[PDB]
Amino acid sequence: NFPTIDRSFFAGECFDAYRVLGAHPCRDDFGQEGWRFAVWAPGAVAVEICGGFDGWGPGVPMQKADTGVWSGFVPGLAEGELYKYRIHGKDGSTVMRADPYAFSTELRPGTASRLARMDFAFDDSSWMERRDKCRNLPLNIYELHAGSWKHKPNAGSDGWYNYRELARELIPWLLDHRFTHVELLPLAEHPFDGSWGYQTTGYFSVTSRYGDPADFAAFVNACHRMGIGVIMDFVPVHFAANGDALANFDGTHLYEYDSSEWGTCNFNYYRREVCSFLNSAAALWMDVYHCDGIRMDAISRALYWQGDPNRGVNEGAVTFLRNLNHGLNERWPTGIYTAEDSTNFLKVTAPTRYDGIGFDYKWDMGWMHDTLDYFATPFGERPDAYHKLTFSMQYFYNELYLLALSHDEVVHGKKTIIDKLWGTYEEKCAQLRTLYFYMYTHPGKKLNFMGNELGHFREWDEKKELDWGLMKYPFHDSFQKYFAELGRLYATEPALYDGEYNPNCFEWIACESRDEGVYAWLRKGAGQTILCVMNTQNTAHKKFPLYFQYPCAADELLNSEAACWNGADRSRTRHLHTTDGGVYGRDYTLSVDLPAMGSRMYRITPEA
Ligand SMILES: OC[C@H]1O[C@H](O[C@H]2[C@H](O)[C@@H](O)[C@@H](O[C@H]3[C@H](O)[C@@H](O)[C@@H](O[C@H]4[C@H](O)[C@@H](O)[C@@H](O[C@H]5[C@H](O)[C@@H](O)[C@@H](O[C@H]6[C@H](O)[C@@H](O)[C@@H](O)O[C@@H]6CO)O[C@@H]5CO)O[C@@H]4CO)O[C@@H]3CO)O[C@@H]2CO)[C@H](O)[C@@H](O)[C@@H]1O
Ligand SMILES: OC[C@H]1O[C@H](O[C@H]2[C@H](O)[C@@H](O)[C@@H](O[C@H]3[C@H](O)[C@@H](O)[C@@H](O[C@H]4[C@H](O)[C@@H](O)[C@@H](O[C@H]5[C@H](O)[C@@H](O)[C@@H](O[C@H]6[C@H](O)[C@@H](O)[C@@H](O)O[C@@H]6CO)O[C@@H]5CO)O[C@@H]4CO)O[C@@H]3CO)O[C@@H]2CO)[C@H](O)[C@@H](O)[C@@H]1O
Repeated sequence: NFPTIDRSFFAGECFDAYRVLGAHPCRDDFGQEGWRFAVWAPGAVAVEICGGFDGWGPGVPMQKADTGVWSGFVPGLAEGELYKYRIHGKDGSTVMRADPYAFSTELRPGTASRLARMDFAFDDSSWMERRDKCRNLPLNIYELHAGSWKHKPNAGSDGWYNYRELARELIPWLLDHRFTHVELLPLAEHPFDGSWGYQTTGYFSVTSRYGDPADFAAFVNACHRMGIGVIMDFVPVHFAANGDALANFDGTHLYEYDSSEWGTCNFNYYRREVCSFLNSAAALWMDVYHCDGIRMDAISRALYWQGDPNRGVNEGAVTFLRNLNHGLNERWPTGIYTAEDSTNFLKVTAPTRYDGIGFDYKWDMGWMHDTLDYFATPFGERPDAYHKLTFSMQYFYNELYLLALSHDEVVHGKKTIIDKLWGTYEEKCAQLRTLYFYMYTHPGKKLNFMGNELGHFREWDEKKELDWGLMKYPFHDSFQKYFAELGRLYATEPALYDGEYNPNCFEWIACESRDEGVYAWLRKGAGQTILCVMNTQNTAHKKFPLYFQYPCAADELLNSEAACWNGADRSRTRHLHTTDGGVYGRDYTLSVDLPAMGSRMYRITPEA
């Protein structure tokens, strides 16, 4: 007696299809220990369970239910044994395939599925009870590729850390830099290291590059024990086009549309069982591996036909994503669900009830493009481009925006963040401190790809670890300490982390200083006040006036050009007070010395 798929599978409403489909340990009706197998292949005329158990011969015939789910049992197989399905397709094709619901796969280039128990010891119930979407908490995400952060000494695909070893090396770095979460590039199994995980073959198969399912579970458990969250990158728009993975699965276009980019195939959201596959693949990370959220790649290529709103909204994709976010929130309401959509056509982070797509956060792609465009601009041209930086706050409250400098910006000849900036080595270093000052003191949660905190010069290559040797240079060593201090201020100051999405918590102080290239604003989270001021010109400003409506003290919290961070400023004054007189409506002046390319943060204490 084989378990039946829940009817919700055929409704596109199943989030636990992996409890039935795939390979599972069980006893047959005669009490014999073995493994049951189930695969959805409704157009297939025959399917065999194949593996080492009969030396990769004819294998075990599966029985087809009128549901199109094939089932079979093999007695006595051990955890770790290899298997595949031989699928006799509607079109007369015969293809040996990885289990699409495999929980483990041999190391690429092998695709054989491995028998795996998915019963993991977690001791993170405390972490799970405390868990939050972080609307009014620090959310400071370290985006990481698991194969190219750090390699094992004296070895780099022989020199990969196991998930357990990676957790041991990574967690202290995250804690030291006040990162709250690691966002992993997709760990679903994939054949090509250089896809970075974005060309997926094994949606349920945590990649064997870095070890076994229990090793990844141990990674997540370790993060949770130390107060670190884990966000999984997820690829629901398209799958790798490999002929023996998901394409033409039953000898018909089953997972893909019955008729565009890369070596990938687009998922058919009008196929209910495909919606259940993707629901279940997202849920796997939350359920089996206790992940704290999902970042969904390339959502604009799902939302719009050919990724172009002018070609029309894909209403099937919109309903799929609304239903996916609904089901993830029903099961894991304190999970964090994110995407991006540079078209700004649909309301990505509005509740589905108000015709939104129901994501928690949206990457602010406009902020990233406009900010980097600005700091790439020659100093002489910045007065004309002044409002390139103020523009972000005109649309900021339209979505729940997350300020992201991701892996996509530091590859393919685009240059690393520091290498994008205009000027001399010294000017690039000074502006990099001010750029991240701006990122951490602009409202919205934060994401940074590994290497941003080192001031990396070399573009990301997944074949190489980060240039850890950069820390032998004062600039890079002091920079990663400065990055940690931004994290500490962000994590500890309610002005910065509380009420980020409340327009009453942000106020411009200097937003017309075009000639000077000076910007100043208040962050006013939780009734506390922090003044943020940055000079983006290559000349200092003496006693730059900032106009206040009330008299106040200002105590320096951060100086981006301090000796501490290899900066050029030696100023000693950290305590300022307003003078009486200013401009119409703002009768008080706080006068601040601004080093060339430098930023300062002040705690504001109003007079009573
Ligand atoms: O002060 C505390 C400090 O003490 C120690 O640092 C000392 C350090 O050990 C010692 O060597 C010296 O540092 C000197 C250095 O020796 C000089 O050569 C000079 O370095 C500058 C260099 O000449 C410039 O070319 C420039 O280097 C850039 C490159 O231009 C970039 O392309 C990039 O190259 C790296 C590349 O991206 C990577 O892929 C990889 O191939 O490695 C390349 C570099 O090896 O980055 C570098 C670095 O930004 O700028 C250099 C200045 O930063 O000047 C150095 C400083 O005087 O003296 C140090 C002070 O005593 C200790 O090791 C530190 O941890 C500690 O913080
Ligand atoms: O209380 C009621 C009151 O409210 C409003 O005014 C207030 C305003 O909302 C508030 O932001 C603040 O204003 C500050 C401002 O935020 C500061 O940044 C600062 O602005 C002065 C700036 O530092 C100076 O450089 C100077 O700006 C220059 C530019 O630097 C030049 O590039 C040039 O730009 C022109 C450009 O060349 C042209 O191509 C074209 O683009 O147009 C530009 C002209 O704007 O010239 C300008 C102007 O010389 O002067 C800036 C001030 O104008 O200081 C501000 C305070 O003075 O406080 C305001 C007062 O409460 C509302 O507008 C008022 O009517 C109302 O009374």
